Amino acid sequence: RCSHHWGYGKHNGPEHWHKDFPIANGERQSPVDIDTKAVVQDPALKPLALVYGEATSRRMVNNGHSFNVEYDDSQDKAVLKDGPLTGTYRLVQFHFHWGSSDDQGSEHTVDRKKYAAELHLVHWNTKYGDFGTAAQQPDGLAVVGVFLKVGDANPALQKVLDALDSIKTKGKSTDFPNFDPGSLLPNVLDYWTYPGSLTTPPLLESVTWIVLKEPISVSSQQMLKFRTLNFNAEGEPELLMLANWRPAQPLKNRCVRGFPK
Ligand SMILES: [Zn+2]
Repeated sequence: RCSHHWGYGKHNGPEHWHKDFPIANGERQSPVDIDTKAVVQDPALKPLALVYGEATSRRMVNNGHSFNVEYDDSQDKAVLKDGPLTGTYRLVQFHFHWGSSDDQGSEHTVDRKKYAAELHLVHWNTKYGDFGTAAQQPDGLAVVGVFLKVGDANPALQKVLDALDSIKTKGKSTDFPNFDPGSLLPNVLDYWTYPGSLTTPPLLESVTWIVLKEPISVSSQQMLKFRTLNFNAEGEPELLMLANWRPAQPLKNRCVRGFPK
């Protein structure tokens, strides 16, 4: 399996995380609020390389604090190059973070504005040989973050939202083959990038954040689904996974870059 203690409740909420996970007050935490007014540009930035071509989806798994679509990362099937990055990151999995209401639920916020859910595409630098290892380096992981705003039903975000029923509780897994990750990527790829961390315990500060300025859409009828999901596991006391996002943290002495500007 894989247990789970922390969470998004009154006692286990992101508010207390700092306890078992001290770094939650680290000098590079995520998410953060991108203050467009202060965004900066770095001539050394390039356009996002999203080589999701050969990508091959495996299964979808409810890890008890979200649901995941896992890809085969033993080869460069699909990677992420250039952008603010240097090296090659292998996409290992993607997930989302919704809220208890359409009006909030995103970890990153642009000018304090929040969206329903926020998609997270997780890649790990190959120079470290494996996800685990890479996950402990200042530049081991890189996450491409796409927003989700209430609008029209998403054909793409449905093949996903479908299978959720077959993995409603913690631990369940569905064979979700032949799904294309790019299909959840907008068509415009301007992005914001800063040095952050994972937005969940262990909260390791080894993530490069590429947050795409252009949000993709989702029909409110779809957001209701994300909530159908269960926090507990087949047999525990049914607990709905309504909220599961970390509020924005201090940027500290960091600076969010922008591309093109
Ligand atoms: Zn995440």
